[PDB]
Amino acid sequence: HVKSGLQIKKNAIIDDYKVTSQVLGLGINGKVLQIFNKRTQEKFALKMLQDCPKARREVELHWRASQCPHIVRIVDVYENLYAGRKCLLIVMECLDGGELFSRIQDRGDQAFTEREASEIMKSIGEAIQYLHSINIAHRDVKPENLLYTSKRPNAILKLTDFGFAKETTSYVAPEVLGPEKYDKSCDMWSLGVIMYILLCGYPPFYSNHGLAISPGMKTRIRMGQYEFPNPEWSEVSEEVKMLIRNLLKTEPTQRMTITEFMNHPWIMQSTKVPQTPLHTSRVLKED
Amino acid sequence: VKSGLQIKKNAIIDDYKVTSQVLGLGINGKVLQIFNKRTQEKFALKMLQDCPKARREVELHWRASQCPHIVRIVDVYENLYAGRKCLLIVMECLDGGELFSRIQDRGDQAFTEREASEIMKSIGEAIQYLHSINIAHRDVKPENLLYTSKRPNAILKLTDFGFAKETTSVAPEVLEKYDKSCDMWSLGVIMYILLCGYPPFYSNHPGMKTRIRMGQYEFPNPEWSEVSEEVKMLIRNLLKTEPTQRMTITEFMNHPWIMQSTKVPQTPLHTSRVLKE
Amino acid sequence: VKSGLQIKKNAIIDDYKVTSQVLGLGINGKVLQIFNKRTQEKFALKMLQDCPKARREVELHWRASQCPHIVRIVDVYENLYAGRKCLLIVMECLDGGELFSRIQDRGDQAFTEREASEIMKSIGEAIQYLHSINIAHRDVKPENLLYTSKRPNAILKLTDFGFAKETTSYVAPEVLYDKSCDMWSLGVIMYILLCGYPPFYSNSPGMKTRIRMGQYEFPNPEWSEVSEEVKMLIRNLLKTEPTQRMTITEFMNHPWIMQSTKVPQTPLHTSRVLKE
Amino acid sequence: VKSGLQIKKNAIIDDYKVTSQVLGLGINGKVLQIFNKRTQEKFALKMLQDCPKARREVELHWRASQCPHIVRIVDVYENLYAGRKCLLIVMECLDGGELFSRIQDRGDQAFTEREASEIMKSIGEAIQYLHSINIAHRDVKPENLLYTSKRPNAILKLTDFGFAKETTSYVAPEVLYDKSCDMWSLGVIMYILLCGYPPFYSNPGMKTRIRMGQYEFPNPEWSEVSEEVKMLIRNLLKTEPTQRMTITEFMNHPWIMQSTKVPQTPLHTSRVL
Ligand SMILES: CCOc1ccc(Nc2c(C)c(N[C@H]3CCCNC3)nc3ccnn23)cc1
Ligand SMILES: CCOc1ccc(Nc2c(C)c(N[C@H]3CCCNC3)nc3ccnn23)cc1
Ligand SMILES: CCOc1ccc(Nc2c(C)c(N[C@H]3CCCNC3)nc3ccnn23)cc1
Ligand SMILES: CCOc1ccc(Nc2c(C)c(N[C@H]3CCCNC3)nc3ccnn23)cc1
Ligand SMILES: CCOc1ccc(Nc2c(C)c(N[C@H]3CCCNC3)nc3ccnn23)cc1
Ligand SMILES: CCOc1ccc(Nc2c(C)c(N[C@H]3CCCNC3)nc3ccnn23)cc1
Ligand SMILES: CCOc1ccc(Nc2c(C)c(N[C@H]3CCCNC3)nc3ccnn23)cc1
Ligand SMILES: CCOc1ccc(Nc2c(C)c(N[C@H]3CCCNC3)nc3ccnn23)cc1
Repeated sequence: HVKSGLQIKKNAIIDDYKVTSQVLGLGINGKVLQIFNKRTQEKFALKMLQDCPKARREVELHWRASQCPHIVRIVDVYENLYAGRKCLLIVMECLDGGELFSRIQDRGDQAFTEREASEIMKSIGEAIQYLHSINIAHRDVKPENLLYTSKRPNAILKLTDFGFAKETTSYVAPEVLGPEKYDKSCDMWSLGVIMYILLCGYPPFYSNHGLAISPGMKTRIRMGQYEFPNPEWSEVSEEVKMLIRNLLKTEPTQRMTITEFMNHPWIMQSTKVPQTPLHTSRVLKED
Repeated sequence: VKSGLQIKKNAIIDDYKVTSQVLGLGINGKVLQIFNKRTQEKFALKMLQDCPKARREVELHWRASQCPHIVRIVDVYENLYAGRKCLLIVMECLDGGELFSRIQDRGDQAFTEREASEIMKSIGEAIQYLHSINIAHRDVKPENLLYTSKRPNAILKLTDFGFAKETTSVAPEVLEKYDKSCDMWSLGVIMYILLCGYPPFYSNHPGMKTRIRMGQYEFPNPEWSEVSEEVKMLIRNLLKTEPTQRMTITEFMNHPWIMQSTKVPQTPLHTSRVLKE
Repeated sequence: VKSGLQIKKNAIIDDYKVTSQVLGLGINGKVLQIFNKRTQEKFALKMLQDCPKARREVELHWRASQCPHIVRIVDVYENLYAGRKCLLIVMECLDGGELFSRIQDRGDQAFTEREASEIMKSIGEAIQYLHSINIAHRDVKPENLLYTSKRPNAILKLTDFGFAKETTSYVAPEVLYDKSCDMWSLGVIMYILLCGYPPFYSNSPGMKTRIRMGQYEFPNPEWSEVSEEVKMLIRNLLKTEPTQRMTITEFMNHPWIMQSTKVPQTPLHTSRVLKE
Repeated sequence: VKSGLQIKKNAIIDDYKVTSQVLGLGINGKVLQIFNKRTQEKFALKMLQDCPKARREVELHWRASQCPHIVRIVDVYENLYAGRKCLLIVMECLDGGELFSRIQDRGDQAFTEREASEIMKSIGEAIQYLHSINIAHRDVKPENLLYTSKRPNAILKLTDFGFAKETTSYVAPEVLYDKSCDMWSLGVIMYILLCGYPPFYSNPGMKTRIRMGQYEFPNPEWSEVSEEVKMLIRNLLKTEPTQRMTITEFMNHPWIMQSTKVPQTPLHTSRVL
């Protein structure tokens, strides 16, 4: 019930971890680097920010969310001096099994099934449900930020990267309590996009000639123009399509909420959803 | 066309046997029974210190008064009391007690699903009038729904306009924001309670505040088991988290469960047991 | 890729036989007929005193003209008139009358729900083009829906961009209301189409009430044989909460607008009523 | 030189037996007793939602804590609770009850004037420390004066710093209203001590009688109570804030400074109370 708060360490991180001058330099350059504990040889990941207001917010919000085990665990935070400047060094449990879609795509010809889609969506949404229950919107939930702990077949999938996260707030109706300004609802848009990609292998909005954002692509996003083409959507439920339809709603306030998402039959009873085979792994493997 | 509000300036005791000590509780913010001098018939008195809010309250409540589902104001006095200018509102006396406490005093016949609907239809009548003239009540809770008398044929009325606001300042949007919609939230909560006997959100011992914010609530068994998905869906539309997703009072009033109370089954509810106990 | 608006600055009478009387008329917001001099072919003229709002309209109308369900601008002129700079707009001449004028020059042949559907899809096509290039018309009423001619294959076009606005400054749309009232308008027009009078109407502070409140029914006789699928669709377009309203994409993908040849040919009181 | 405040970050439950039945209660204002895990010794717990207001309280209170007439802060935790961030303040447990709570239980006529003086000296010493480090408590009311133990000479202590403000950022002092609030309150309290009811009350015009500063020293109650005291009270209760004496002037007031020399006449306080 009561959760310990963030103690940012001030000692040098190289005390506790074999950090090189090499990786450390890729770190400020945004790279996320694998480093090793020196007591144990256990491996971890290091993300490096320059101590600034935004960086502080990231660490604080991520620290809160770390309680939930579908979110990547922060082991320690350092505030050290590097290149004269002061910066935050975040050490996480190392997620080593790769990005969500990489796993799926490199696995043939073991089909991905709709049921694996549902299980995967059930656990992302659990993470989002936790974040919204404490008034954080992640606001950057994309495939690049969902990684598997290990290649182990039972690896668990975790949400990463909180540099866009925001506190959603500083007979009584809910709005009466806090601002309604809607960052929580784009986490919901994002679930929609991931769910969509999981069932077919490609996103609902895309570029043809590819692959940067198209002006065509932006219009289609803004219009809300997408379809459920054959061959890849033909065995998928109408119930699943309707669910994607509610999440990809253009009007944010028309969008389903995480509580409604989690109570949806398809999410709530993954283990009952058919193991209908999908084109996801082929489409994905085909790049 | 209805009459404007005329605040009477002469001392209220010119006209009502008002104790000086009723006046003393009156100031604390108590509604008090008082009597006419000619008629010797009983009325209700609440007292406000004259200020912009009180002026707003009398003003909005007065306009609302045309609706008979709203407690009637007999007249309004502006008197000096304890040195200050302050507002004295005389109302019809609502002698029936509050919505629930009535419902829990019971045992003869069964409080049925149909009684719930008829009740929700009349609170809805009140709300629909308010909103149609661009006032939002904003404090529609049970303690503000009183029965006229103790007769079975008592008529339920809405009270306390201390939080009311004008929502006003072709597509309907070209001709307000979020005030009207919490009246509908409230209708949701009240309707929920009318059907089972407890509220949809509650403290079991910040959880409750979270559950409201997330919109986590059940339709638990046993007591919700006889209620249809139609009624469930209507409550779901009202308890919507995002205000703009909520039903408007016009849609509510045109919902078949409300519009056709007649046609709704007199199936027994657990409301009265739960409430008593 | 299509060309930009090149506003001509030469005297318009160099090109069209425009009389001083029509210029005077056209100054008063009347739309007038003129003729090319090379060709003697027929056109429509409307005159705005040049000002930033007049400039907005021309700029937006030009953009939308790309789409053939929008009246075509053929030339824009900036000339002096009464010593004031002003804009003269030459459009394709729409000669088939207003949408509802044609329907009520019918009886007593049927006007069916299916034809209703098709007309609606037609207007919808205009609105879809606008929105997708971020323009809201904001004046979609019946008298801005004129037909090209009275030939059987005349097309219905949207006119009058005097209230038009740019709606504009794994990523949500709200990142990359005007449009939503266009859609309230589709509902009004659709509602009228299916029965022959408006959903809200004069009876005026009382009518502003009925609008704000959403107060309208689907009375009989006239709505009795009309399909529930339609009534639901109107119910969404006419929603009081704008964000609750359906979008133009969602409108064009609706089975009633999409698959017309499975909306029944059920006859409507529309022409009979429009007449009376 | 005393140590600064070292807000701990580990679960408060690593150290104390904070049954989750207390959190949700303590989180809305209740002060709950808890126990140190290793010593089982009991303590009190106050929980604030972590904000600048809250952080101000802990800091000012930590500073006041060196004065043994302020309740002592044992330590302060910062923890996530229900995903919100909040400060957990662990104090020495004051288990003797509210100052007046005890005086009630006195036997009619037992509580003396000499006692009242000794108490006011005692409350007085707290105010004096606060003001001398530029803190004004601003909520010195009876329910914030609690007794340590129940022992006969258990020491009385000022609690609750939720309203405390720093009264600041040949020379004249002014060249360097909040403290004067504290001195009014010593006045009301001193008054209650001597008769058993306040100078302002109802049987409201009570907001006029304060503004007008109209109160009496009614008999039978006030009849044998000295005049130098009545006069002390009349300064403190001055309507005009600048007219009130300071805490230094109060600590040097003979009735305060030399309680020894003040006679033990009985008051109707207990009975009345
Ligand atoms: C030799 C490869 O070195 C590795 C090995 C494993 C990781 N793990 C990982 C990586 C690659 C990482 N990459 C983030 C980069 C930014 C987008 N989201 C993914 N973030 C996290 C957070 C916790 N671990 N983790 C990173 C680098
Ligand atoms: C039937 C539609 O087929 C298409 C046609 C084109 C694309 N384009 C494309 C594809 C195939 C795509 N695939 C990503 C899916 C998620 C993993 N990374 C690859 N991502 C993007 C981003 C912008 N476009 N784009 C995708 C699917
Ligand atoms: C013994 C007579 O005491 C009475 C008798 C009847 C009433 N009636 C009543 C009462 C008790 C009353 N109470 C409000 C108090 C504040 C909460 N909402 C209800 N408001 C109104 C408005 C019109 N009447 N009425 C009040 C007191
Ligand atoms: C049996 C369902 O579980 C619960 C759980 C908690 C409660 N709580 C409770 C109950 C029973 C309750 N009941 C009142 C509802 C309004 C009319 N008078 C009774 N009001 C409130 C407000 C906050 N909680 N709370 C009641 C039932
Ligand atoms: C005798 C010729 O008179 C005509 C003949 C045809 C037209 N055509 C027409 C007319 C009558 C016209 N009238 C607008 C007037 C303002 C309301 N919206 C319709 N607007 C347009 C735009 C393109 N053509 N067109 C106008 C006048
Ligand atoms: C069954 C209700 O019948 C009525 C009664 C009155 C009206 N009023 C009216 C009617 C009948 C009406 N009829 C047509 C005028 C020509 C364009 N389409 C609508 N237009 C307007 C515009 C403003 N009001 N109004 C409409 C329908
Ligand atoms: C639940 C156990 O019962 C106790 C036993 C002792 C306490 N002690 C106490 C209590 C009751 C307490 N109560 C505050 C409540 C708010 C008014 N000021 C006094 N404040 C303090 C500060 C230091 N201790 N202490 C509180 C509760
Ligand atoms: C000789 C006058 O005797 C009275 C008569 C009435 C009062 N009223 C009253 C009394 C007796 C009073 N007594 C409390 C004093 C503080 C300790 N708890 C008891 N407190 C308050 C607060 C507001 N009024 N009020 C006090 C004294």
